[PDB]
Amino acid sequence: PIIPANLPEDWQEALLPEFSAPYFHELTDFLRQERKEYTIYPPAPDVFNALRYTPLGEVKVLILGQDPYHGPNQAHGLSFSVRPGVRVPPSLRNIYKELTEDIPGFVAPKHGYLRSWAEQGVLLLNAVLTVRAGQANSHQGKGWEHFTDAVIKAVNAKEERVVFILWGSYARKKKKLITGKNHVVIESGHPSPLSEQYFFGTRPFSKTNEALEKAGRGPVEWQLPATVTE
Amino acid sequence: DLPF
Repeated sequence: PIIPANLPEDWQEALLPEFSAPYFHELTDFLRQERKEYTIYPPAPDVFNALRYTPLGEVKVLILGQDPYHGPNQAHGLSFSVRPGVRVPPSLRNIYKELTEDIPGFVAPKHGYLRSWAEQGVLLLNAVLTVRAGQANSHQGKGWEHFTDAVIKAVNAKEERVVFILWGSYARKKKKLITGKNHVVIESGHPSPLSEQYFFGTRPFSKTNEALEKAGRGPVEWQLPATVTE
Repeated sequence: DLPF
């Protein structure tokens, strides 16, 4: 069992079958070698940040991304989010625009750092958890999808309502995993400029809060702090 | 040692 450092216990327990799998041993050897030959994002200590900031027991919302940002300083282990001081990437700018129209009083901050969402139960999961600098999809099919489907399954296995937000054709394929009787799927086009017309006006943030309120699960406070510290 |  190859267990990463500083993971919540409930994740260690739920994901032990993955951490013990032969394919995961192989993935570990591949990434060791990858980090010698290339710059790999995010840095090793950040790869599991989504699970650390949002323990399994605290999951209320799951927002699935594809893989990490692959430019310098961008990815830090959360879907969609970037480190403080980094330019807000296009998809996140569109997310901010939809937030501004969906959530009364929401003001988009200067930064793209979404840690405060993760700290209130929003699991910001990428399907693939590492990438070579500058090459998108470069770690596709190496085991991360198996691993993150196991995360999705463990979340779906909870009895208390979780809202799964599935943006775009790739994330929407996960809908078949969401069989839990209390869960809710919110689905639309991706916020990327390529498909933003199928994202704008879908109000996924108020809809998620309505579902949470109804279940007595506590609506998310979507407003981000105006300035941040790592 | 670990790459994650």
